[PDB]
Amino acid sequence: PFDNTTYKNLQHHDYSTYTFLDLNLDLSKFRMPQPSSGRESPRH
Amino acid sequence: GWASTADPLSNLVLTFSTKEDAIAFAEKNGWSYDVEERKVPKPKSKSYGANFSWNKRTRVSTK
Repeated sequence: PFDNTTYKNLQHHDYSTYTFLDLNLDLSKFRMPQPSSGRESPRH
Repeated sequence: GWASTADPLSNLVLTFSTKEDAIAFAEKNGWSYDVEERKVPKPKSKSYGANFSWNKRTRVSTK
């Protein structure tokens, strides 16, 4: 049923302070390996 | 307590365009002289992008 009268963006009422960081932690398993610059730090 | 002196040539400073004019003036007046060569700065290599290198140690920690 098509409905143009309600607001469907209601999930942000239930977001906590750590929602972004837990989402990033869950996303960390899907990521590709990062490239390396060949050194630990520019001060190394 | 003032600064007294007995040297008349203390405030003598002479200006010459080149080294050879100064050498000729010193030899003409009979003054024993020493001469030191001119020190110019060596040309450096400056690059603004080197502050944001990818793998070199020349990255700046802050800007």
